[PDB]
Amino acid sequence: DDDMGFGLFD
Amino acid sequence: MVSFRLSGATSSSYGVFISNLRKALPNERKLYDIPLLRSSLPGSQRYALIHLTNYADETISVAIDVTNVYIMGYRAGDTSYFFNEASATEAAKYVFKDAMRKVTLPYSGNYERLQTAAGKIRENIPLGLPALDSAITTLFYYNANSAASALMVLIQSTSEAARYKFIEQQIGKRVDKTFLPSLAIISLENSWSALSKQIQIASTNNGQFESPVVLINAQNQRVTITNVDAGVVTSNIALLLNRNNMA
Repeated sequence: DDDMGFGLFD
Repeated sequence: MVSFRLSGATSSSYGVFISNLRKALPNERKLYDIPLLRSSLPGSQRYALIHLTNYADETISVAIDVTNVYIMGYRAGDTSYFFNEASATEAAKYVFKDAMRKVTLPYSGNYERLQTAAGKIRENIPLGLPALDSAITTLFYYNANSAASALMVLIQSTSEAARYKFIEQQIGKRVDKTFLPSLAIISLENSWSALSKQIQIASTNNGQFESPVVLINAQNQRVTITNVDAGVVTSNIALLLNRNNMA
């Protein structure tokens, strides 16, 4: 959780 | 059945809202633990009402097609407002029938038309729980000059949030302020039909996509999704549009 969305795409 | 009150809304109460919306959608089955929606239902079973209540206690009822969570139209007091498209003309045979006044919105439910009508791209429309509250208010009084923008807020805070955990969390975290949605959010909205289709295919193709889906991540990078180990499959998408929802 952030706004960096790390690991929620590719 | 599903209702949400903006008065006193928290990140949590918003999550409860979006889990209830998800839960109110029938599914065929799940794939990779992601509910796969029905392609088709009889008209009598195809529509559900979501009720949203602004700080002023004014309520709009929003009709969605439960096979795809597309918003068909909304009702405010004695007036129904339906998108100018065949899907909504059909819904208007089943929902909001005692509405004394029936309006056809001057656009389809499609972001390109909504953006043209708003004179605004989504990347410049604020989101957040207070944004949702102004949307409700705007739509309760039907400002025809502010309605298209407010339909894009509404769409993203229900339909889109329901479809993607990232969208949900990002909106619901803005409890007392608003934010401008990233290209990441937009990408996810644009790509829902294709990603969904690819995950379906992957299910009988050993987890491989047949066709890459290009997303924009939160760093604005173009990233290529080709399989079910992508974060968007395992930790974001929460509903699959059925490939047979249209011919």
